[PDB]
Amino acid sequence: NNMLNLAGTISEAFEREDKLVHLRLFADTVRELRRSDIETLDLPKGHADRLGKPSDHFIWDIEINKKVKLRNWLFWIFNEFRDTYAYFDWRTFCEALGQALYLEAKKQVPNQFSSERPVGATPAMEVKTPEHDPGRAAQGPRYEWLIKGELVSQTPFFFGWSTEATNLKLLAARDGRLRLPLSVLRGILRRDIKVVLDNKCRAELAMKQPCSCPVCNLMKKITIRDSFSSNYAEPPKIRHKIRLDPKSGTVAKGALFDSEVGPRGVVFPFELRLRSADDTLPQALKTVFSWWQQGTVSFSGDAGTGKGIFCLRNLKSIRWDLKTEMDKYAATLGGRKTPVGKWDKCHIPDDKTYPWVKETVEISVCSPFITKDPVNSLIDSAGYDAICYTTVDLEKKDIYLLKGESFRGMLRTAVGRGENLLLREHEDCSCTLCRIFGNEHNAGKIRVEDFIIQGEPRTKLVDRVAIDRFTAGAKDKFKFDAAPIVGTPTNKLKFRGNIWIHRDLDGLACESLKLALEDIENGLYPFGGLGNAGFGWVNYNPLSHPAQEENKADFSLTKKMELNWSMKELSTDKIYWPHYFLPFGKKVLREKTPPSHACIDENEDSELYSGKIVCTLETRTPLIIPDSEFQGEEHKSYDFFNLNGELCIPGSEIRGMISSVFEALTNSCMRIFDEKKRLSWRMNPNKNRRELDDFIPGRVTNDRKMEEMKEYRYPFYDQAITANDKQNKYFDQWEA
Amino acid sequence: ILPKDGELRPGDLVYFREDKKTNTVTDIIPVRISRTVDDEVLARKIPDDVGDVRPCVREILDKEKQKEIADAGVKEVFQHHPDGLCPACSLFGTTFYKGRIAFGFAFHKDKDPELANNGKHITLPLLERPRPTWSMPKKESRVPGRKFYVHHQGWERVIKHSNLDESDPNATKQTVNNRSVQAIKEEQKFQFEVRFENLREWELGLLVYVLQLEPQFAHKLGMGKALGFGSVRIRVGEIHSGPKELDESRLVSSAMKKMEEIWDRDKNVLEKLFRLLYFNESKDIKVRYPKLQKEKEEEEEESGYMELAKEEYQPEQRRNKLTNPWEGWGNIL
Amino acid sequence: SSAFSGLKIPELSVDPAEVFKSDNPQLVSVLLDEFELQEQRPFFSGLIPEKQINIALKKSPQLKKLACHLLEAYEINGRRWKHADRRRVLEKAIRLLEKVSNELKGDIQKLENNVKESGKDSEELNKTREKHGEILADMGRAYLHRAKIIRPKGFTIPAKKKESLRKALDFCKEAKARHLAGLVGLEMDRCDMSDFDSENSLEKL
RNA sequence: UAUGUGAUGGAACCUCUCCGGAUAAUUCUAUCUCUUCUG
Ligand SMILES: [Zn+2]
Ligand SMILES: [Zn+2]
Ligand SMILES: [Zn+2]
Repeated sequence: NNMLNLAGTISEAFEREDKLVHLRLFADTVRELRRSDIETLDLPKGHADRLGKPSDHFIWDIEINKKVKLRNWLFWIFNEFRDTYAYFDWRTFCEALGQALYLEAKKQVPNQFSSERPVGATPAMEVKTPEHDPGRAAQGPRYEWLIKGELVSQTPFFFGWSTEATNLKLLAARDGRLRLPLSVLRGILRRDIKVVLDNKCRAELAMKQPCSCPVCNLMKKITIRDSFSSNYAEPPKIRHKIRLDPKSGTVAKGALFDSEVGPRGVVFPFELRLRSADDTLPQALKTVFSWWQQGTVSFSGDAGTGKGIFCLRNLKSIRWDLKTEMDKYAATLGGRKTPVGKWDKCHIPDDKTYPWVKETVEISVCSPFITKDPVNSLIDSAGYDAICYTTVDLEKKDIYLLKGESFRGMLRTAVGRGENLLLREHEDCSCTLCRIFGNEHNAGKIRVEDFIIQGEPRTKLVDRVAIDRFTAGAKDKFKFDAAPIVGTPTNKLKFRGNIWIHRDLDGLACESLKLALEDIENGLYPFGGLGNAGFGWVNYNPLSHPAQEENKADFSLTKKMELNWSMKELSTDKIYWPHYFLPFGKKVLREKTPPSHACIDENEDSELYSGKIVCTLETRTPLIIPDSEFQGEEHKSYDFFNLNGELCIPGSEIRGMISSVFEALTNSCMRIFDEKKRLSWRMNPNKNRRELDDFIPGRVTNDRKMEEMKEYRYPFYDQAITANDKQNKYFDQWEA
Repeated sequence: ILPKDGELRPGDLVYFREDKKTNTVTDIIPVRISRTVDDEVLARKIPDDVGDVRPCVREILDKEKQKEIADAGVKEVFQHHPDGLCPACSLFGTTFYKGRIAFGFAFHKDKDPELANNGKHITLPLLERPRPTWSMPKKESRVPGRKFYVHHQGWERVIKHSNLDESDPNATKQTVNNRSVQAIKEEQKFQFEVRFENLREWELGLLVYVLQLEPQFAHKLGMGKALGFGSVRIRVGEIHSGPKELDESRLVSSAMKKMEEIWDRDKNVLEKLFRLLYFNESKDIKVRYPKLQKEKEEEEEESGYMELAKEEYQPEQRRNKLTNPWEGWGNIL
Repeated sequence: SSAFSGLKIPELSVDPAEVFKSDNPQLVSVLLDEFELQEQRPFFSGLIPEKQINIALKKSPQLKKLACHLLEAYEINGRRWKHADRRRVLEKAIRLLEKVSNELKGDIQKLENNVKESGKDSEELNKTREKHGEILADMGRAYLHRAKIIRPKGFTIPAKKKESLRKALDFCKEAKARHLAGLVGLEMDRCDMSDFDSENSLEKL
């Protein structure tokens, strides 16, 4: 109840400031704080406007119940809770505060999330007693095998934890250790053995008689121990996903999802015990072990985005005979009471039958790369407005990468644009797009891994502003910041990743995937955000063409429209104003349906063309482009903009100039305009009445509407000195 | 005057104003002479004889009915103009839409291009935020229009004033409010590319013309535009239309048709715009600011912002001689 | 038609623009946020501000009218449509009715504590309870209609039909409906299921 | 906290579907301040 009251109070403060669009962001931010630890916590600050005066953060400096600083209110609340409740820590407090705020958001802030979620489930539990005598048999076990091993996660994994009544979280033990259930391992093993033996068994829950058949005849004699994370107990990380709208190219109304994801490198011990009447291991088990040793199969839930790849190492086994070596077996009770002394090594040589195909992909980026992490940007002390996504590795430091979900989205969008299938209904469709990636009532045939940047990337500070069109200059103090990875044509960024496809995929789907990959390599789709500002361009070599000499396709608009142009003549004996104002036009032409993005070419009303333009820029007068860093404390010296010692001009400046000239020509609207502003001016001392303000005073603590009038008099207490008349007569006689 | 922290307190001493009206008080002023403030908002201060120039994406809060709509929850239906999107918002994109053109980075053939002032730092003078209450004197004034900067050769004076001995009174002081920056010499070339997709032929023609103006005119870029820095010119080398065929004649004809449809044979605004893009290379042309409060004896020019508002400009007429490009205020003494 | 005349056709939930021709903003918002926009290019238009008579600050009557219209259309012209259209219409109606029922139940839950201090005030709270009962009856109707057309995959009766019938029976019993309860019981009897006890006897229903 | 001549529940993968995307030139000139005492 205390958590609910705190969540309600926090939801009130945001509503009062008029900041209800960040409640979900804070809900994830508190869990990020959970992960970030409290001992070394240092929340960010403002943008440091003026010369050196820090400003107020837009979330961390919200007045809550007279406590202006939320950064201290949260600490005080945590201290009070720790004092009140025993067995209390930062992690539990943050988790409780997080779910509570999530509930408040879903309650008070609608339309911020999607919900056709429940489909094809219904729980079922069947049982039935036998009707006939089963009989008797004469075949029994005569051997027992104990197999050791370790499972190492070479890719982040995800095992779902859900109760009937943080929507999804990674399951773990009560002590914090990550857990790999035996049910998942048994299911994966039986699926692999069914694939090997080419069966279609479903087990039909409870039947009249046991199913028999090899799948149910071999799993009836296999015992698997549950496993726990041997070296990892830390809380996991949070990953976000969105769904775009093909027509507008932006997110949908409620497309936002969250899922905890475990780290990479967690070691899970492995245990297998097979008891059967055979002197050698079954061929299917050896085949499955061969497949597992190469890490060619997925073990976790989200296999569509390349998650849950595990590798088996250090295999060893020992065979026990219960007919003549009963004493040796009973000495160790099957290896569970006491660890076994001597182990035997197993070969398990090779196998190339697994139904997946791995193809490596390398793509080089010739521009700065940026991806936005809004939740992480609020917990980093550097204060940057946007920062790039990073992961963690338990073997070795942050690793910059592009998530495989974005690559899957890019591939799907490219295929849909190529074949014009991005708008067709996909319920009972079975088209190319519904085959490669699947629909709701199907699955996929492709697994896409993450793309890890190779090398030693470096970050840079990039600044942006919005220049009002009425009065030139910044419309507000709000500068923008980012931390992209520096990339130039000479020093490119190399991305490496793996793509797995099914052996049962038809040739047409493979050709479509190859065409999409070729288009991606050519560079029809930028990587990451800010693609329209020159960030993350593939195959960008602007210096390949040996410059632009003179000009081609030249025409004069003024001559064809009979503009006088007022050539006129300038005078030397006058001083001209540095700037002027351009009067507005009369007609503004607006349209309701701009061209769509889901189709490569659909000439419903006019032809459409796509390509690129090569340009060149030269300076008639000296140019000044400041950098983001300065050398000094009082008089800040600046250098020219550079990307690791290479001078360049950002595309934002060119965009701005071209846009502004475009509104100048076409008489469009004012795209940047501070329409919410009221002027002040001054009252002249005298001016048909110059002044008519009556004198009145505020009344007592009654209704604020009432106000009583008053008459003005004169008052003392603003003087120079008090003395006799002689001093006053001596005040004069200075001179003159 | 110590300002009150917030709101109105039951016992604060201020001055009120009352008219007949409905026996109510309309404004509150702390002292007898103070900021009169302004009713209405800047959004609807545009002239009535001009088409709607407000952004296609609007804000409902022009009244405090933003609260009634927000609580009601119908916030995505009272935004956008009833007619749709303007050509600029359509081509370049808005928050809800996405732009169809992209601008890349501009690089140099060599690693180190030439720098002005022999690589030394330039100490620019003090730059301060523009004051909007100069072209809008009275409460009944209307918005003049967009602001543009003219081209001149005033950077030579700035460079010469810097790199000067501190003993000379004409030097520029290195105060905390100043800024020191580097510059690139003239005639230095940069190369870049522009990528576009799903563009009509008239849009492509207009964009090409905007990028490649007539040789007489030039663009403006960078810091210190008022001082003459950043006059640049962009050249277009080749158009890649892909497999589809494209010829320049159709682009020119389509741009002509679109401009004729939009402007409908009106040339005053276009003439004023083209006058502002003229590249003035004369070294004898001087552009400065009036330097408020002219002092000292003798002529000392007729400039000065307060003095300029007394004789020739006047509050009624300052919505003029500012919309007329290339007009001076005072003669050389 | 004496209706909204915004939907192109009941069996395909699309709107061919023209929604903004109306004056009620709630109707436009409901028709836009819960239906396919059709067309092939994005549509960017809005209404005019400074409209009086408020906005009525709620969506429940509009959603109830949409649900009733969808059920009436399914009852009248349900034979000619194909299976996918029936499934889509029924699912959308169920979702709208569920949202309305959840909103009404939450409102009643918050109002109960306040009316506890009103000295047992018999007022519009009774009408809210009646509205909740009506919504429950409509949800039971929709669930029964959806369950009547479930595809029988496999030798045995699919579980989906069993859970749908159980939910319909629960809704009908809570809504104090007799004809719908009898229909649900008749459907349950033909499925050979015998989850009902002596208390929930078919004879008494 | 069973009741005894009869327990394959190790007899079941929370699975499946979704580009943290969109828009923005790190830019820049007009004052500020209200009570004066018959002049
Ligand atoms: Zn079987
Ligand atoms: Zn399809
Ligand atoms: Zn616009």
